[PDB]
Order: sequence, then structure tokens, then C-alpha cells
Amino acid sequence: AEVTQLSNGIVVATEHNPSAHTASVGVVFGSGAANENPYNNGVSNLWKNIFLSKENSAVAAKEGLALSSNISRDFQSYIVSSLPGSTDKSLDFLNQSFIQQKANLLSSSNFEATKKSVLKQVQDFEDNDHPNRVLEHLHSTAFQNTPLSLPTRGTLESLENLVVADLESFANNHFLNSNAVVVGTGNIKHEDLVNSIESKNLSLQTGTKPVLKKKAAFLGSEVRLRDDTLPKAWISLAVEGEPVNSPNYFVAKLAAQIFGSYNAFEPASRLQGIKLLDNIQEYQLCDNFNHFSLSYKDSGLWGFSTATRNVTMIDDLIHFTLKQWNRLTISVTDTEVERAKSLLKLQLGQLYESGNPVNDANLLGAEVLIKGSKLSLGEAFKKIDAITVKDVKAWAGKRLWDQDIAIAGTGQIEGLLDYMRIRSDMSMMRW
Amino acid sequence: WGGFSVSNPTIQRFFALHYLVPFIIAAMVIMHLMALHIHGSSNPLGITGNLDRIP
Ligand code: HEM
Repeated sequence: AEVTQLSNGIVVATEHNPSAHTASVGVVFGSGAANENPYNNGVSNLWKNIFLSKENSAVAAKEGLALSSNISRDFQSYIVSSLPGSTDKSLDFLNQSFIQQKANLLSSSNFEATKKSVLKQVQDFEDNDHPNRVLEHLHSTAFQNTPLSLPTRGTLESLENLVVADLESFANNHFLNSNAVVVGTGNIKHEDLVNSIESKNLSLQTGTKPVLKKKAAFLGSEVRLRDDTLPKAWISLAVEGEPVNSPNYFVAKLAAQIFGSYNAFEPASRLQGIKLLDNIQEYQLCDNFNHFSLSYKDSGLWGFSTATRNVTMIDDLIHFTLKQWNRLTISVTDTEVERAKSLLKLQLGQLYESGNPVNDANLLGAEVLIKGSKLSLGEAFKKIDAITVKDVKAWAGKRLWDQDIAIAGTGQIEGLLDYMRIRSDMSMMRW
Repeated sequence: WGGFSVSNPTIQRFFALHYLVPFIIAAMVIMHLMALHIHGSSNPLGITGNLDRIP
């Protein structure tokens, strides 16, 4: 009714839904693709993909289980999904996979069939998924020589250099209990799981903490992947944003909300009450964009992302947009702010209140790791609404106005201008 | 000369023509800059600029 949180060594967390047809259990390791290193990159995405190799996934397929997995930057998750009654059928199959079995998934016929498929995997991504590719490199340059930089799915380089002796090197350090959280989502009780958990003995590497690295940092920089053979142009730009559990966590998400997200095709999109939109549409400066305030444990990235078949006029594209961003400091309409608060809520909803347990897991697992607990929607909303204009005019005033940016891109970006232009559009001339 | 020698009708036309002409240079500097414009500047490498332009 307010989400449960109790620890007997294994911090056991759950979240009940009485109208759910199914449920899900799993673990979340409080160390992700940003706890790795330059040459072991993709180790966390390698771990995910053995966990779903036909072997272990045929086991749980007779049982009636489905497994879910994802790696982030600050965190890393291993979830299993099934019918709510077969709730022990989950917990046991989890127990087998992470304390019982070890080299049953770590075969020299398994691992050389997973790594020979996480290699094709990260060779369609950087090959044909430019919007994320661009998005990923954006981190690489903004957070260069620092934790967040390492692409979550790992470089094809440090991904052909890795054997099983390396899957473990990360496992036995960062796959602990004092870095994990067990989650219960969907259609199960707190007294169903934490019972079935204290039912099982053993302890893996107790007392052990996972290790640390130099805290992340940010620096104004570019990286440009020109490719004049690609029909469009993809660009992503940002400033040093705000972390998870930062005073302006919501203030910053409200700002993103204002300019928001465009799709020049859906007539619905064309009518949004966004000021910037007035400009961009005249000549069709782009095909779409969208904003964001990506928050991570140590640092953040407020900016936006755009694709465009309009090559001669990208220079305006970036211009109109970064000028709008100036208003946030000097001239944002209050009535804009309300449409923000309003729309944030709708978005922040379909995020948190989707009828899909697997999401409510990672969400829970990550948050109850970093701050300890989760924060309720009513808590969030109570904050969103407190937000004045002055909220947004002092946040932009430090974060946005005349601060270093972080551009990245690919496709026909000859037209995308230089760094002393772009960066300079962070401000406006004053008397 | 306007007469027997470089005399008075001379320095007076030399003043007037001194006024006129600099506007002719400026007129001409404009076509000069127009030519410059349609090809853009060269480089201390005598190769093509079109791969690494800045504004
Ligand atoms: C009123 C006198 C002049 C003005 C205002 C002028 C102006 C300019 C300017 C602004 C440029 C671009 C910057 C540069 O490339 O230096 C340029 C380049 C050039 N000028 Fe002139 N100029 C003058 C005299 C001349 C003369 C006397 C010549 C030849 C007899 C000449 C031939 C050229 C050429 C061929 C270029 C291209 C240089 C390159 O490729 O970098 N200009 N001029």
C-alpha cells in the first residue's frame, strides 16, 4: 500500500498490484556499465546475454518462466517474470542461477556463442541505430575519461578481448549482496517473497563490498562522426545536468518538459504549445526532436536530441533551440511552466504507472538502492507543483546560461556549425 | 594641363579627380570582393578548402 522494505541480510523489497494478472521477481546490482573500466567494457551486457542464452531460457520455459534483463549506467538488473502463484518457481530459478550454478552457463560452447552474438549485437547498433549511437557518444565526450563515458553495451573492441575469466572478474567483485536488491512487482505480497527468501540458507562472499573509482566529471567538448552517405543528420547536445537526488531533479525535468519532443509528421505534434515550434516549422528545419534531463548518481545531462533531412539549414535548427533555452533564464512565461507541470505529470505517470511489472522492478531496484527507498507519485507531484517560475529562472541561470555544452552527431553534419558558435548561443547580448 | 604648363587649371582638376577616384576604388573593391566570394579564399596548401571550412 506504500511499498515494503525489509532486510535480513538480503534487502527484500516489493510493490503490490491487486489488479495485475502476473508478477515478477529479480535482483538489481547497484553497479552498472559505469563501474567497469576502459578495456573490460560491455562485460555487463555480456553477463546479460548469457543469462538469456537458449540454455538457461529453455530451462525456465518448461517451468513457465520468462526472464528480463537490462544494464544501465549506475545500475544493473536481473529479473524473472511468471504467473503470481508460481512465485517460488521464480525464487528457486533465481537461486540456481546466481549461487548454485556457475560454470553451467559459463561453458566454452555457451560463452563462445553468446560473445559471438553480443558482437553482432553491437555491430548493428553503431551501424544502423544512429539516434542512440549519437546519444551514446554524447556521454563519451561530455563525460570523457570518467565512469559514465563507457557505452552500456560496450565497445566492439573491449568486447572481443573478453573471455570468461573476465565475466567473473566483474561478477565476484560487484555481484554481491551489499550491492543488490531483490524486487517483487505485480501480483504478489511482501509476506509471500520475504518468507520464501528466509526459507533458503547459504551466503555468498559475506562482508564483501564492491569497489570504487574516481567520481565522474563533465567538460565541454565535441565528437563528430560525419557520414555524407546517410540520408539524414543526427545531433544530440547538452550541459552538465542534475543527478538523481539533486535539489533540482524535478525543476530540471520540468524545463525539459517545456520544449519537449517533436515529430513533424504526426499533425498532433505540429500543434503543441511549444514556443520553439513556431520557428522550426517554417521551412521544416527538422524531422523530429526531443529533450531530456538524464540523471545519474554523480552527474547529469540536460539537453536535447534531433534528426533532420534538412542539411543546409541545420545551423538555424541548433540556433532557434539554444536561444529558446535562454528564455528559461530571462523570460519564461509562467503559463508555459503550468503546461509543463501538467505534461510532466502525464509523462512521469506512464513511466511509473505502466501495467508491466518488469519496469516497476528496475525502477524500484535502482531507486531503493541509491536513496534507500522509492518515492511515491504523490510525493513527486507535491514537488513538481511547488515549482515557481523563479524555480526555472535560477536553475537555467546556473545550469544553462553561458555554460559548456557537449555535442555529438553523424550523417550529413557538415552544416552543423562549430563549437565557438554553438557554445556562444548559450547567452544573449545585454546592456 | 588646361594650358601652357602644369598651372592652376591643373591643380584644381587634380583636386577634383582626387575626390572622384577613391569612390572608384571602392566601387571596384566590391567587384573584387564579389569575385573573391563565388570561389572563396585559397589556402597556404593550394588544395581544396571544401572539406574543412569554418565561418
Ligand atoms: C583596394 C585594394 C584591395 C582590397 C580592399 C582587397 C581585398 C581583398 C580581401 C578582403 C581579400 C580576402 C582576404 C585575403 O584573401 O587577403 C583578398 C584576396 C585576394 N586579392 Fe585582394 N584586395 C585588394 C587588392 C588586391 C590587388 C591589388 C590584387 C591583385 C593585383 C588582389 C587580388 C587578390 C586575389 C587573387 C585574392 C585571393 C587570395 C586568396 O586566394 O587567398 N587584391 N583581397
